[PDB]
Amino acid sequence: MKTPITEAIATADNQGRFLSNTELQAVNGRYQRATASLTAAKALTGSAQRLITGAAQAVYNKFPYTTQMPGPAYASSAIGKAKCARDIGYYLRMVTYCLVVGGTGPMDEYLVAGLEEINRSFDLSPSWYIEALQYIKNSHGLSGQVANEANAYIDYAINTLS
Amino acid sequence: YGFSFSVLESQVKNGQISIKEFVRSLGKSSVYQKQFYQPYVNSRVVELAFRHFLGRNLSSLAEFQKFFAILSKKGLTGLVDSLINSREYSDYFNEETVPYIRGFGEEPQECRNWGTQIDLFQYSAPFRKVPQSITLFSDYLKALPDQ
Amino acid sequence: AVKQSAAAKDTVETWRAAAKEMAAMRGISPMGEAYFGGIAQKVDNGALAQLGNKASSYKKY
Amino acid sequence: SIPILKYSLSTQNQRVESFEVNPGDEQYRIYSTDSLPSSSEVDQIIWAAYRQIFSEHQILKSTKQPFLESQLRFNQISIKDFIKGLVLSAPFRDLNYNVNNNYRFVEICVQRVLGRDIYNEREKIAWSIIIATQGLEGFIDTLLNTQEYLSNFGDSIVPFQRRRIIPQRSKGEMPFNLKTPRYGIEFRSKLAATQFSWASPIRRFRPQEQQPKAGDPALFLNMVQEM
Amino acid sequence: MLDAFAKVVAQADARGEFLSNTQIDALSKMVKEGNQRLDIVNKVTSNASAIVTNSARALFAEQPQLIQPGGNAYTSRRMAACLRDMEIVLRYVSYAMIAGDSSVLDDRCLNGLRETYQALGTPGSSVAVAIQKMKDASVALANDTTGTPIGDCSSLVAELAGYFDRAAVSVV
Amino acid sequence: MLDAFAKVVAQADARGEFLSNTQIDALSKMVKEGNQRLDIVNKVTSNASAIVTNSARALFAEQPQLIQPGGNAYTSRRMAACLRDMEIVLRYVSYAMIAGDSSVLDDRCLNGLRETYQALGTPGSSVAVAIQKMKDASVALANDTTGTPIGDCSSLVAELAGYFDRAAVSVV
Amino acid sequence: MQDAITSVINAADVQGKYLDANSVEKLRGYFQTGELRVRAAATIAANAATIIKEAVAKSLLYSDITRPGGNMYTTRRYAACIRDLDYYLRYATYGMLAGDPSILDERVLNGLKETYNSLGVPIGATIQAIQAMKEVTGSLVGSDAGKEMGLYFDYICSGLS
Amino acid sequence: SIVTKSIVNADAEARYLSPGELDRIKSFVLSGQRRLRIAQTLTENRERIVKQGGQQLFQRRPDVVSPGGNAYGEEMTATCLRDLDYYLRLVTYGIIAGDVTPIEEIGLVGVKEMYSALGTPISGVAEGIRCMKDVACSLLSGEDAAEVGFYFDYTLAAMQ
Amino acid sequence: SIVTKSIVNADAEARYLSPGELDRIKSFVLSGQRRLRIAQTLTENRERIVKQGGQQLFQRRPDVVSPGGNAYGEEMTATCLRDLDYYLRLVTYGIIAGDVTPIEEIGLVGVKEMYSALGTPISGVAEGIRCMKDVACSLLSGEDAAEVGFYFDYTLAAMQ
Ligand SMILES: *CC[C@H]1/C(=C/c2[nH]c(/C=C3N=C(/C=C4\NC(=O)C(CC)=C4C)C(C)=C\3CCC(=O)O)c(CCC(=O)O)c2C)NC(=O)[C@@H]1C
Ligand SMILES: *CC[C@H]1/C(=C/c2[nH]c(/C=C3N=C(/C=C4\NC(=O)C(CC)=C4C)C(C)=C\3CCC(=O)O)c(CCC(=O)O)c2C)NC(=O)[C@@H]1C
Ligand SMILES: *CC[C@H]1/C(=C/c2[nH]c(/C=C3N=C(/C=C4\NC(=O)C(CC)=C4C)C(C)=C\3CCC(=O)O)c(CCC(=O)O)c2C)NC(=O)[C@@H]1C
Ligand SMILES: *[C@H](C)[C@H]1/C(=C/c2[nH]c(/C=C3N=C(/C=C4\NC(=O)C(CC)=C4C)C(C)=C\3CCC(=O)O)c(CCC(=O)O)c2C)NC(=O)[C@@H]1C
Ligand SMILES: C=CC1=C(C)[C@@H](Cc2[nH]c(/C=C3N=C(/C=C4\NC(=O)[C@H](C)[C@H]4CC)C(C)=C\3CCC(=O)O)c(CCC(=O)O)c2C)NC1=O
Ligand SMILES: C=CC1=C(C)[C@@H](Cc2[nH]c(/C=C3N=C(/C=C4\NC(=O)[C@H](C)[C@H]4CC)C(C)=C\3CCC(=O)O)c(CCC(=O)O)c2C)NC1=O
Ligand SMILES: CCC1=C(C)/C(=C/C2=NC(=C\c3[nH]c(/C=C4\NC(=O)[C@H](C)[C@H]4CC)c(C)c3CCC(=O)O)/C(CCC(=O)O)=C2C)NC1=O
Ligand SMILES: CCC1=C(C)/C(=C/C2=NC(=C\c3[nH]c(/C=C4\NC(=O)[C@H](C)[C@H]4CC)c(C)c3CCC(=O)O)/C(CCC(=O)O)=C2C)NC1=O
Ligand SMILES: CCC1=C(C)/C(=C/C2=NC(=C\c3[nH]c(/C=C4\NC(=O)[C@H](C)[C@H]4CC)c(C)c3CCC(=O)O)/C(CCC(=O)O)=C2C)NC1=O
Ligand SMILES: CCC1=C(C)/C(=C/C2=NC(=C\c3[nH]c(/C=C4\NC(=O)[C@H](C)[C@H]4CC)c(C)c3CCC(=O)O)/C(CCC(=O)O)=C2C)NC1=O
Repeated sequence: MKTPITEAIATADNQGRFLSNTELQAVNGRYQRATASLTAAKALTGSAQRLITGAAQAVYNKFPYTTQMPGPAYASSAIGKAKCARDIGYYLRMVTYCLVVGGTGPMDEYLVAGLEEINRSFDLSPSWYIEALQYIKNSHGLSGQVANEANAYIDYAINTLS
Repeated sequence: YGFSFSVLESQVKNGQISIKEFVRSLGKSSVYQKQFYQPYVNSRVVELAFRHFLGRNLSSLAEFQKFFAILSKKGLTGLVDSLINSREYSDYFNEETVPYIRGFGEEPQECRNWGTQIDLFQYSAPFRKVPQSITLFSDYLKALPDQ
Repeated sequence: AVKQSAAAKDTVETWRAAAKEMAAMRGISPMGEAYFGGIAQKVDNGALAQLGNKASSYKKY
Repeated sequence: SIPILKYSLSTQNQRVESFEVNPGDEQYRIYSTDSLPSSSEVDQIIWAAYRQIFSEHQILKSTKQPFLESQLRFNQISIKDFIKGLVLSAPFRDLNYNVNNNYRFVEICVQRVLGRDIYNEREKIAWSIIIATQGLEGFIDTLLNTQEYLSNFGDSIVPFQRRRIIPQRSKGEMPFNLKTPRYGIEFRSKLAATQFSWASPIRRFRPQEQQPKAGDPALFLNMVQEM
Repeated sequence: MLDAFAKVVAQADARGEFLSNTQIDALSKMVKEGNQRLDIVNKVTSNASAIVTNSARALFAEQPQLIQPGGNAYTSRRMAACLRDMEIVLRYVSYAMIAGDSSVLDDRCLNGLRETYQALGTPGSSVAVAIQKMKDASVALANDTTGTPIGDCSSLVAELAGYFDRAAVSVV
Repeated sequence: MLDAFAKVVAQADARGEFLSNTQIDALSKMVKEGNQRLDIVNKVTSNASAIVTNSARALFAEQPQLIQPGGNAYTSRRMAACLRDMEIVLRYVSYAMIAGDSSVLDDRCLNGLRETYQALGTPGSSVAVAIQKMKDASVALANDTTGTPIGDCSSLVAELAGYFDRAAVSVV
Repeated sequence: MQDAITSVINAADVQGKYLDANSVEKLRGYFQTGELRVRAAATIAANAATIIKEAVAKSLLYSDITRPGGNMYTTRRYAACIRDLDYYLRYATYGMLAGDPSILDERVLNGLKETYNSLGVPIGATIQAIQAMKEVTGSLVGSDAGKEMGLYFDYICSGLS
Repeated sequence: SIVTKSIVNADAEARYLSPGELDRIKSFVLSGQRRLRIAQTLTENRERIVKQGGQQLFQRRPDVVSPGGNAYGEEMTATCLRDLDYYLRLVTYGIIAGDVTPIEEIGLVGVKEMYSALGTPISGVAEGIRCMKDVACSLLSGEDAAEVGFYFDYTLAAMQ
Repeated sequence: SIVTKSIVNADAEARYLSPGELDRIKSFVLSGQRRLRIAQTLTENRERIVKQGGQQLFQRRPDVVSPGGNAYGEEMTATCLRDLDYYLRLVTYGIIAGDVTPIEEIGLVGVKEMYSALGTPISGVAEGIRCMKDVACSLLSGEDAAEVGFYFDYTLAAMQ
């Protein structure tokens, strides 16, 4: 995963050099912004079941065909609505994994790479998940730079789908 | 084999019954008779009883016929109760001492069942399905056999 | 016996300061995770069973 | 300044010649930029470069290199500069370089780049200090300036597995993507606590008394169907 | 690589005799069936991406632990690799259908596929489940009598079924 | 490559949950010792070539049969290789000290290293004592208090010790 | 049931003579290895279950004696094996301490091959289990101690043959 | 079976069989038509009873199949289901014998010594048989499910 | 202890103690000074020997602490370490008694019945004691580590 630590290590064995002070400052700036990051990942984990079931309902209010179309790709079954709710469980879990390590490493490894090939093979529209993520982005209730860190990894998940 | 007599280890560890009681109930158990009673003959069952509940082989011929007729008429529950209720059990083991095998260097042995008793005090004992002692004590009197 | 009550009679009390912070790793917010290599093995997420207690744990009083 | 460890060669198929004038069917398709391709036929080279240097898996949308693709189409860089951009690509680091050591990564960058097998195990020892001293970007240009790369690929050919099959035959050797996967048995077995903990699902239930024993004629029914 | 005619030529090339006049009648029976062969292949190559995703979806309901967190085909990096892995098997099965003999199936696909699932840790019994999911979709689409004359094609769908359960026993 | 933060995340995603509440407090414990984690590495790279040449001379105060004619580290290509391998091992343990766990140490350096030296003929345990001549040249160099103020930091130098003897048993 | 000292005393007594230089010469040879045998018998007592688990899995775990019809099929029959292999690893430990294999044929070997033929126990698979059990025992106690413990295993295998 | 141990019971007691013993050998052989139907149901449902048996076993005990579990990998998981095919077979014997005597001396006597000596969690294999029981009793009516389930739980009892 | 069972051995045999028995009671009491030092090391290292003992136990057996494991949550994990404090205590008794007789009738006799009846994986608690053994023998010299480790592996043997 690409953290700010593991990219400072990565430029060192690029050249095969030792760890100088052109990489200690990269880890130093990570430790500054990790105190406004783990206060954000704590609050998203604490209100996770409020955010997930509120974001499934924001998709169903905007796209009411998905609750009533027959077929396997839609959440009109009992098992269609469970597969929808664990998908927004997966999108919130990779945001709090990315806030902990301080970079887009976990959602590059687990969400982003290979996403187009499974949304095309299983007929999942990528505008469903932007509406599930736009509900989270202005109703987590955070305030300040703790809000400014959650609105950079939710917005990174949107720009992959957008 | 993970066998268990929890009731008997109960009533003996508390002292509610003797070792002799625990030994007699072991003899009338069904895990015993499936082991040393079903696969054998009443002839061979009598000798295998003596190795277990008396720690010695049969001694004479009349000691066979007294204990074969008992097993002949009352089965396993009549035979083991007739060994545990004898005097020879009580003289060696009364109520507290588990029966041992009265080996060669234990006791003044007798010349008459020398070979057989040394055979009986071996692990190979439970596979001589033919009775070793009732034939040997009877050929002592009859003439030489044909072989 | 009343001078030794409630602290030294509880043998599980001495490790509550550590087994309470050893067990604060990878919390699960919805229902479903601890998938453990791809099986279900879910959660209870209540107030009781997040402490691991059962019906035999309040009935012990 | 520390030359390489002088290893030894072995017996292989690529260091002899074939006597194959007009080669028939198992030719491995020289995609090249001297045949002057059209814009739909530059695209059949870029897929062959992605299939050679990655596997057939990592030709995903995130693993494509859309700025390196455009500089090939403008004839700014060559094929030899395009293969060098693919090993130094950030998808090739986190998928094929973080999950094996330096002695297995040399087995990847000689099977895929040079198109030959490794000679013996000393060559993996003799090459793995180049990655740990001056880096992966110092490892590829000393592997792309070898005479084995220039004398049959040059500056315009996407590489390929040279002489995989014997011309009268039909079996041959194993393809190199099916020879060396993304990770091996030695990286998978050590991580069975954090990662790679899967436990295996149930097989189809075969009863035990239907299995063949020595001297059963059911152990020769696959021989009889190859008659 | 051989076709069906190449295995009769290269067999008697090792014996070294001319091809007999009763062997020409077996090769001429093949070219009478040569155009019923070409719409078994056209039926399965046209519904190719729906044989794959309807068989994966049937697999992941029977064995749900392959896609659950901590499973083998869990993430979006590896769902795509599992979906690719049945596209490659369906590719080489249709290659060995148009050639008549399986000499390209077990050469570029099955040549060591079992030994790289032990190295990757992929359950090889589950890949042989999802191949028999694809066999049941492909022989039902080769019985489709639309846009084609009616006739008996039972001996050629039984050959397409032979290359499906050859690639299933070569991964377990 | 995983640092100390990614090893918590990769164990929780395999199970599939988010981070706990004590869950960062122990990671928030790591960042208030962040300057103390960093300036240890500001010693051990800024005196790094001193640690090589002091230990490499003092190894042949202990085992001078390596520099013997016929010995392993005899020749000038092989003396340049023995200072090479002790420079690499010191480089990776500085990478693990800025990470927080040894995952970059045993994926780059120590994985498959015993089987190199046995195929090379290099004595296995005789390079492990060269690593232990670099630890006491560095953990005494970490306890030196030039420029920095005074606080109890024996917990971090045990981990700096803890990489040097994890690496020592991987070459024996 | 004689150890090395008992056998030395018996042979020196059976001729009615004292313990001369040759009799004490072997006794000194036994006391020199007295330190090795206890540590050999020490680790074998610790890893008794582990050694037997290693031998059966390495010799006869998956062979068709393990499958139905084989000589080891039922759970009573399988459980008799590890009970049976425990004696071989145990009595061999006694011979290793006593330095004399007299206890083996006294308490193990006599009526043994005649018993397995009665039950129909395969003597061939039995010896290979003991051979594999001898192989793992050389792992624990070392080379020379394995040479000592191994010297009584094949004594069982020889007589049991 | 009920016939062989009703004999060896009266055998040991030096007597013949009572009406209590002979009105049940009689009652068992008239029951024999219904027993073969029940065993015939489990005979060619072993594909679904075993494979769904190991279904719930891994969902309830992922440790045994996870890396480090005893049944880890393609190999052990196949043998992981092999034992369930064994115990499902012995239950078919017990149903036809009208007793756990076939299950007793096969797969039950000394079973803890085997599985302890194989490193297998004996509690885990007990969980496997319980998962097979719910699949088996789901294949039969209520009158039969009181029998087919009845032999499984005896195997559950002796296996712990 | 060695004193009490060397007595009850010679007690049953109707005899006194041989030189083989009395030269070892003698040899054991001169060993008593060194035994108390060894037990004194483990006595006030229980904070590290137990807490690092459960360290490797969870890293090697995450199932038992994961949701569904027997030691799941703040509660069971505390008791999860409580048993290790028990068994670490009994090893201190065995070292001073010179035998596993204290460990035998406490924590070993019928231990499989308890842990099977508690739902705890008995193999899991065996893994816990092995993790404590590496921590314990790392605290002592080679001459001592052949003893302190020696009593753990006996507990490992009887616990499976
Ligand atoms: C509420 C969302 C809408 C919706 C969802 C829906 N999704 C699926 C199926 C899948 N989704 C994924 C996606 C991921 N898997 C991952 O591991 C990750 C990274 C952590 C992602 C993003 C995959 C692989 C599938 C297929 C397998 C599966 O989980 O079953 C389905 C089922 C469709 C099918 O054909 O099986 C639904 C219904 N659908 C809606 O209607 C909601 C609007
Ligand atoms: C009278 C000769 C006998 C014979 C020869 C024969 N050999 C081959 C094939 C190969 N030989 C090699 C060996 C080398 N190749 C090299 O480049 C080097 C230098 C390092 C060596 C030592 C190799 C690699 C092959 C296979 C590739 C090739 O075709 O060159 C063959 C060909 C087999 C075929 O059917 O194609 C023959 C016939 N065989 C005999 O019967 C004679 C006794
Ligand atoms: C639903 C499928 C099951 C599954 C599949 C799975 N497979 C892989 C990876 C590979 N498969 C191959 C095999 C081939 N590759 C080829 O190019 C060819 C033709 C020449 C064959 C026969 C190889 C080489 C790989 C490695 C990468 C690749 O090329 O695809 C993976 C990904 C491994 C990873 O961890 O990244 C998956 C997930 N796994 C399952 O769970 C299903 C049972
Ligand atoms: C020196 C104090 C000791 C010693 C060193 C020695 N090493 C080599 C050769 C090699 N060492 C490696 C090791 C690595 N390569 C890596 O990339 C990494 C990081 C992943 C490590 C740890 C390798 C691959 C070689 C062989 C290639 C080479 O020549 O460097 C030698 C030379 C052997 C030769 O014959 O050239 C020497 C002398 N040997 C000693 O005696 C000291 C104990
Ligand atoms: C390149 C494209 C290409 C094709 C798609 C085929 C298409 C095709 N098939 C047939 C001809 C035929 N096609 C079929 C096929 C079928 N009947 C069935 O019931 C099955 C559903 C199905 C195949 C499985 C049969 C049976 C005949 C021959 C008619 C007969 O002999 O009864 C013919 C007529 C040939 C002739 O008149 O001699 C053609 C053009 N050939 C091609 O060259
Ligand atoms: C470029 C890398 C880099 C660093 C190393 C630190 C350097 C540094 N360290 C400290 C601050 C400190 N640094 C140390 C560390 C030590 N003190 C000792 O006596 C030991 C020798 C050593 C640890 C082994 C301690 C203990 C403090 C806190 C001072 C205190 O305890 O009051 C401070 C003051 C503000 C702060 O706490 O961050 C700074 C700038 N910052 C950086 O940007
Ligand atoms: C079939 C009728 C019957 C019963 C009931 C019976 C009981 C019985 N219970 C015993 C012991 C025991 N019983 C207990 C029981 C308990 N401890 C508690 O705190 C609880 C209140 C209780 C469990 C419910 C304990 C701990 C012992 C061991 C006592 C000791 O070692 O001193 C013993 C001593 C021997 C032994 O267990 O082996 C007997 C004989 N015997 C019988 O024949
Ligand atoms: C101390 C000297 C000594 C020995 C060795 C000994 C052996 C002995 N082994 C026996 C059985 C057995 N032994 C085995 C052993 C095996 N099956 C195999 O396939 C393997 C080759 C082998 C394990 C290595 C089996 C399966 C039985 C049970 C036979 C039956 O139930 O018919 C029996 C029958 C009674 C019983 O086990 O309770 C005895 C007496 N007795 C002794 O006094
Ligand atoms: C008819 C009565 C009967 C039984 C039950 C039996 C069991 C038996 N189970 C075995 C192995 C095995 N059994 C398992 C079982 C399991 N792993 C798990 O995680 C689960 C908890 C459990 C299955 C539900 C495993 C993993 C092995 C292989 C162990 C190894 O390879 O070391 C073996 C050795 C290999 C073989 O010969 O098959 C036997 C003999 N034999 C019998 O005659
Ligand atoms: C001195 C010998 C001795 C032992 C060993 C002992 C054990 C013992 N363990 C218990 C519980 C327990 N033990 C565990 C243990 C574990 N969970 C895991 O995952 C691990 C594998 C394992 C520990 C390493 C758990 C979770 C409980 C609580 C079970 C429940 O609440 O249902 C209990 C019931 C509660 C109590 O009174 O403490 C006893 C009596 N008692 C003794 O006298």
